[PDB]
Amino acid sequence: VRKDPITKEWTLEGGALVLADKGVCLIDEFDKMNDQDRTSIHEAMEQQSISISKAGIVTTLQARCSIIAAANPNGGRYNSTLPLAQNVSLTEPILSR
Amino acid sequence: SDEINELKEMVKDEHIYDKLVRSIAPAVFGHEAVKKGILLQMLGGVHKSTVEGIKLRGDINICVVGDPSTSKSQFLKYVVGFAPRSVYTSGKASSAAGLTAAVVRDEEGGDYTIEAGALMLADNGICCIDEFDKMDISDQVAIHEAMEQQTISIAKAGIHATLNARTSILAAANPVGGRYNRKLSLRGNLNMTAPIMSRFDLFFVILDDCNEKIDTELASHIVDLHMKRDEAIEPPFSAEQLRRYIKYARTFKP
Amino acid sequence: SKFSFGQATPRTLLGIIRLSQALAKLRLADMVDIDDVEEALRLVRVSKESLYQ
Amino acid sequence: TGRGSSGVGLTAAVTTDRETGERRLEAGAMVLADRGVVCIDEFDKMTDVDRVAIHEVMEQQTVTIAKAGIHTTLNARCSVIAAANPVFGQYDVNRDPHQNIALPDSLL
Amino acid sequence: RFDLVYLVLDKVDEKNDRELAKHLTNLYLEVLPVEFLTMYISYAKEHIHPIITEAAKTELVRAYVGMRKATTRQLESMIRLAEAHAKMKLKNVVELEDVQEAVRLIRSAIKDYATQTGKSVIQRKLQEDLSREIMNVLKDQASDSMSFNELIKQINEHSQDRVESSDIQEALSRLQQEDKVIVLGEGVRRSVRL
Amino acid sequence: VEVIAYTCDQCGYEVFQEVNSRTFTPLSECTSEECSQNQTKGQLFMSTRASKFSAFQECKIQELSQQVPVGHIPRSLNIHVNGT
Amino acid sequence: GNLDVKKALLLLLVGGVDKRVGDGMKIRGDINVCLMGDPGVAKSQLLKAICKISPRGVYTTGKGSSGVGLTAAVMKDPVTDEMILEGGALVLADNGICCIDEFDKMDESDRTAIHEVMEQQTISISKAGINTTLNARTSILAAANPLYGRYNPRLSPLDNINLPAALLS
Repeated sequence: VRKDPITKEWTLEGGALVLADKGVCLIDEFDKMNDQDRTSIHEAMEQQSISISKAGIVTTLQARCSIIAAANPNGGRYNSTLPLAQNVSLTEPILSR
Repeated sequence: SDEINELKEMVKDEHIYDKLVRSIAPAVFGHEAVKKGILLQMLGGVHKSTVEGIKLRGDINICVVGDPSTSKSQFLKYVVGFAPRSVYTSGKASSAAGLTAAVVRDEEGGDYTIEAGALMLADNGICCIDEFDKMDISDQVAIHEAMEQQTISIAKAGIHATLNARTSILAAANPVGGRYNRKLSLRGNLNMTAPIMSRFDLFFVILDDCNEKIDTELASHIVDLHMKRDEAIEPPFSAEQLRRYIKYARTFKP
Repeated sequence: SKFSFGQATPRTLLGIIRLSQALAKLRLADMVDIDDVEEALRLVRVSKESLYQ
Repeated sequence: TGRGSSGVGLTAAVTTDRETGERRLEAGAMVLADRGVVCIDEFDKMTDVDRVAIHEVMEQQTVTIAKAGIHTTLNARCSVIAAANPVFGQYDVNRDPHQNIALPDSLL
Repeated sequence: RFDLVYLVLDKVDEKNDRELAKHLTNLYLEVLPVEFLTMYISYAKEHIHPIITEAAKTELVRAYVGMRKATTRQLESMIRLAEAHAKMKLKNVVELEDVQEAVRLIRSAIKDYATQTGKSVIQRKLQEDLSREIMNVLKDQASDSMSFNELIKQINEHSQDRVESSDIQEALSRLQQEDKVIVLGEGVRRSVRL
Repeated sequence: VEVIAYTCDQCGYEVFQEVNSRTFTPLSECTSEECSQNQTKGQLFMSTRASKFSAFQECKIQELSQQVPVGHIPRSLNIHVNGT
Repeated sequence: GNLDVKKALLLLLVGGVDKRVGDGMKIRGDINVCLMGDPGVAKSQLLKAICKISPRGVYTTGKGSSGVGLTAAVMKDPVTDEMILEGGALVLADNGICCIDEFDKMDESDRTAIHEVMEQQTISISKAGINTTLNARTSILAAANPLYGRYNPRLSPLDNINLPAALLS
């Protein structure tokens, strides 16, 4: 929600996803900013066609977007004989989409 | 002119590989290994690549580790007045802007505007930046993205942006104790993570010694430097006639 | 580091000269002497160690 | 209802120009509280900026403000009624009975 | 980035603190110019730019070769105040004996360091024995499992030469970099295998 | 201002007027008795030293905050000064 | 009770010129006493009642004239001459009593503000408007409130005052 100029109103300005109907994002391992936005992309597939109502209007746009990603294990590819929950830092449900 | 003819004589020499490496900077003595590297960084290589897809690497990036307050600072002082429009930052300001490309807040009727930072202005420039240990962990993936392909991307609170800032980094970080271990490997004294090492070339680590002969000659080497006038050392090339020489060197495609 | 503060600065020494002539100003009988400054150190000892109870 | 925007005891200099040339210090919430009672909730679920306001109106019957205008001491006879909740569930007995909410003791 | 430091001293010092009282005993009852020295320096900074001869450099190398018995940071600045003292006391030319007061001040500069950052005496022992306490339990334990209650009750009391928690947390971040271990909270860990 | 004096530098007849409210207007130059009524009229302008000027200062009042009722906030009022 | 502390203040209500120095040796004058402790006898009206009868001694608190608006600054005014130099307390209460309370309030500006008057003669406005500096000659009477509950006397002191360098020297 980009704010208004002087005689204007609190309007709605999209970002990445509502442009990209059939495209690409990237989430590899922004470790600090992982807990910030991962609660906004795993509800783009589960609750598919997601939009929101912060401090404005309660609407819902449509976005049948596609996600690819290029994640990166902490060090080498076989950091363990132990399984994938030991290898990546992600948890199960966002991985399960 | 004769200066355009001066290149045609100077291109027909034979030892000018060794003439160049001896004529880099008077602020250091010895260590021809590090001197061979910084020359190749100063020139450019090739960047043209495969059709319809990937642009490959444009250049080579070489860092040097070593103990501080030593000959490491001299090359850094040398290049920033010698290279075309090359800039210098310390990178401690890692949270506001600069190294980390970070959008400014709304001012005078516009939010989401682009920012400065001594990274996207190394166009025909060899930016230099030191002390990798003392920053945070967030930039360490950010410049890691800035290394492989020559663009960076940002979509922070505003539309996406793709700026193609082709670059040539050059670094000088610090060891874990100031003194370099010998029996061990550099895997412990690098004080970084693993994949940015393999994303890089080799560092040509500077070693030191408390030897009773090398000190006196370096003392005599340094005292003629801060003479008011003792310009007895003869570099075979000038600052400018080396500068136009590499400007003749860049325009091929071997 | 149990109770007390200070390590005897001259900034405390010059201050004890300051309040003495102050109390010599209010009770001026032109008697700037040992007894006048004996009123002064009388106050610094009771201001200090107010925590020892 | 204890929603703690700045305005719980102040004015915030809202004048609305009062027909081109009149500026008025519009009464937020103390002209109703006078010789009456109030009640507010969720003390620990608040920011800092209300807590500095409840400091003043308890030590002193009046607020006095000069935001972009006039210093004015207007009087107020108020009496709050509080409601908060402890933090860590049922931890009151196994720890100190004090500090159990650990909001500043300026109010306690 | 600075050249030479100094610390001021303090003690009980009964002969001197009594003397310092005598200074403040005075200055209450009842050439040192205010402009003449000021115009004396502001002329004397930019008009005569003095020289340097061989008479200094011979003694100069004689100092450092015994000093080696920093590297060059100390060498660059040691001539500058040697130049300026020659520029101050004799407003013409170089001096050859201005360097004994140069080595007078910097010898007092290194008096402040007789006694981790620029030191490695604790760092020639801390990395050694911490490289020992890994290899023993990893030859006892078939797994790489090392929990937090074991490591407090293993390495805090084998030796009393190391601090309790001020340097054991930073002890493991370098082992995080040196292909040994990983962090999983204030509990269970995961170690190196073969 | 309480009195006025315009001079036209031809006749020297200083036209006087009463001072009204805070906004007023000067008059013309062909209104006098000597410098008027011909083919040449002296062009008027003002004068400082021949114009007596008074004192003026503005202040605002509030209420004692003890005789105010339990309700509304007190309000201001405008006051002026004249004389000395 | 407390005849000791009521005696410690009357000496400071007269002050006096420290020494007519003549030469450029501006010596310190006007010592400052601070208090601490948490009685229930409403410590505020103990000290501030002295201030409202002592000469030129202006009252202050934590809110309002904070350590940035303790000196003078430039602000908004009515339609008449704007950008005047509106003051706080110390540009008007020169050579008097600066009776402060609530020392844990607005300390990001206050901790600068207390040093700059304990330092002699640098009450200034180092803004983008001007770089002019005015005088500083006023005594300070402070009352710091403790941490939660009582100050534990068996515990260490300076657990509740946050300025070591302002105090012990």
